[PDB]
Amino acid sequence: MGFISKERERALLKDQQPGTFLLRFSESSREGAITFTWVERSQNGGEPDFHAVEPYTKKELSAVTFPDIIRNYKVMAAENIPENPLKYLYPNIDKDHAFGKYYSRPTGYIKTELISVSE
Amino acid sequence: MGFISKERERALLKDQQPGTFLLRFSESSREGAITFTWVERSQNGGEPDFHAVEPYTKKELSAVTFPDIIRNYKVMAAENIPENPLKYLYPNIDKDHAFGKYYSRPTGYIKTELISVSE
Repeated sequence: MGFISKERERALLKDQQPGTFLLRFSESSREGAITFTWVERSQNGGEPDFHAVEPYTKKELSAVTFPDIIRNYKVMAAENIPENPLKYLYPNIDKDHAFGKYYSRPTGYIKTELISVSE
Repeated sequence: MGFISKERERALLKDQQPGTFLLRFSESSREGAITFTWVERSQNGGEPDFHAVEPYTKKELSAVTFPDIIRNYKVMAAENIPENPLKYLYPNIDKDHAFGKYYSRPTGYIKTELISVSE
């Protein structure tokens, strides 16, 4: 969607599964930086404070593609299994369908790949 | 340690805590690419198959610094807390000492990092 105001975004995420997420451009870049936004359940019986991510410039994207960021988003803790709070894109589309086709790929060194993680 | 043969490496890692690691430069790139090597306990009452990682070249290091790879190395699973097999550098030196001093740093956007991860 790229361009949308951080007002009519919230008011378009009072949709669905605590786990829908926009694609936005950031307005506060000078390098032009893409981002996403997603939504939870807060227990108060309503909308979340919602959630967005520090926007991904070329720097990061040089080193790993946008899709692949998403696939493997975490969020973490000290000693808790890590979440993946990304299920459905805009209306209802399973992550691993929209961006399926863009994923890269799927005595002996051990295989690493990069990963963006919060907290 | 840079330069060493993958013979007198193993035979100098029958030192210590299942959790020591050198630094090595890789012999098998042309691009020049550093790597690390570390050791476990296999339960058989001896040395591990040991472990070393796919070599980290410029590309990767462009994006996030080598030290910072170290700090936050993972290894993961489906639904298991993620480990940190790097504790002691060569003879006995706590990770968070050797490479302390190079670490970078320690409605409202949420802070992301990059991180290197296996499995």
